[PDB]
Amino acid sequence: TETTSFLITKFSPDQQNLIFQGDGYTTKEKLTLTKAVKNTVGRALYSSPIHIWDRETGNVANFVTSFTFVINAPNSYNVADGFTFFIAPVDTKPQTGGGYLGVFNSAEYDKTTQTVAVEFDTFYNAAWDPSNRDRHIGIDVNSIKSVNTKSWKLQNGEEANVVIAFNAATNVLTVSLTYPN
Amino acid sequence: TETTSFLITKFSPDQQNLIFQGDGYTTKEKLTLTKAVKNTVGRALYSSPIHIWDRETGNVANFVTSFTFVINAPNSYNVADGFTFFIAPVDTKPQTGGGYLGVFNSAEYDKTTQTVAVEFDTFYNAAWDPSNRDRHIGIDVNSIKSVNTKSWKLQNGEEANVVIAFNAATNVLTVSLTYPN
Amino acid sequence: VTSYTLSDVVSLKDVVPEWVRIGFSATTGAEYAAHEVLSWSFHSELSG
Amino acid sequence: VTSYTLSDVVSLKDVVPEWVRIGFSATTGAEYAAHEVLSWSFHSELSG
Ligand SMILES: CO[C@H]1O[C@H](CO)[C@@H](O)[C@H](O)[C@H]1O
Ligand SMILES: CO[C@H]1O[C@H](CO)[C@@H](O)[C@H](O)[C@H]1O
Ligand SMILES: [Ca+2]
Ligand SMILES: [Ca+2]
Ligand SMILES: [Mn+2]
Ligand SMILES: [Mn+2]
Repeated sequence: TETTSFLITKFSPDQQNLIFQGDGYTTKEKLTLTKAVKNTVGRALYSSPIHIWDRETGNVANFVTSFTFVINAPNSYNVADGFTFFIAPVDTKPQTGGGYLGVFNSAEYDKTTQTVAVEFDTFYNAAWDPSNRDRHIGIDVNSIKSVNTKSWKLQNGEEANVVIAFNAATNVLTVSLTYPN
Repeated sequence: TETTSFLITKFSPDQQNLIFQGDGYTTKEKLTLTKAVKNTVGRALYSSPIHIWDRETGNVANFVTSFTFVINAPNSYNVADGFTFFIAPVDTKPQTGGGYLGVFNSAEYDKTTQTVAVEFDTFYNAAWDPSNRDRHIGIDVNSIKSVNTKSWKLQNGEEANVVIAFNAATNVLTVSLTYPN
Repeated sequence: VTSYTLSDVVSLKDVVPEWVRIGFSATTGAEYAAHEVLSWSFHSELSG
Repeated sequence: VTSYTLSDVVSLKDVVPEWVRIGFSATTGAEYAAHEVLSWSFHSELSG
């Protein structure tokens, strides 16, 4: 049996158990991935590698993560690109930026990427996003083009509470985002 | 609030959430610090830095750790040197070997070591160990000369259950060791 | 209180390595916004 | 069952840095022995 847990209700200016990439940093008790500037990327990863499945027994881990994030845009019409929670190889660097959200490099299935991500997409990219043009939550597997999505109405500046859980018995990944109002 | 937790009941051959130093490595579901060889050292650290205290608030963490260790000597009378659980700076590296247990460099108090350790000492070093020559459990603070010790009877090849706890309200560090019989 | 849920089947073992790192990412392009995280908890259990 | 207990007051705040790594260490000299760990759990909580 192997378990890994951690909880951070308020970030410190020197959060040494986190790895920062791009514009990522902590300040004012919060974790800032990007400020309101153009063409940029920021990432933050938990320091310790996680044992998600066992080669010997073929067992896969159950896991649950919960977090509160905020998106602050200059207005409600021009918002981009989004935010993700992701699972990737141990030594990973930022991938393509913009609509690729820093975790993928194409809309076609690339098995070498070895990345699963839950996206909170705020900008409609014609080449691959849902034709309805709505902002949306999506589950991504080795591709920026989600295997499934759900229209999501962004509440600018509001705290969104997220729970992402994985059930190893059924291989089901569940995502839920809740706004207090 | 910041918590860190983990549990490992079976060690894997490539335990990526651990950092190995000296001859430490994993084999047969266990973590081997050293083999029954002469003049050697082995250390293993949890990869993630732990936030033990905060200068801003002045708060100190409560913590508890449990582990089962085994000491297998060819002869129950020709044993050395010992084993420790320690807390040290993030960039900690192996120190002096032999009776210094790879964590300290002197019997004299050295503030720059910045290391607290609980030792399970199996060899009598006349220069600093209890004069009764008994093998012993000791609490070491920036020195190989224990601040307090307790006589302990080693049971060659037997599993020992250890619980080390620190109470931040009283600054009390408690150690308990138990053998199946 | 406004909630949104989404679920799907993902065979983790066929997609990611045995050992991984978890984290967050956010980007901007021609259009932008600030992306912040206020709290984070995680728990995983691998039996056997 | 054979149990041994030991305790003392240690002001961690004055000895170790705010951030630390924890672990095990073992050595041999003229005399020796294999040192092995079969299981390990840890939990820390810093109020804030
Ligand atoms: C107009 O397109 C550009 O800006 C958008 C929004 O920022 C990004 O999604 C995209 O990758 C980038 O090429
Ligand atoms: C004979 O002395 C040597 O062996 C003993 C026991 O292995 C160690 O304690 C000591 O540091 C080393 O110098
Ligand atoms: Ca998009
Ligand atoms: Ca000794
Ligand atoms: Mn999308
Ligand atoms: Mn001693």
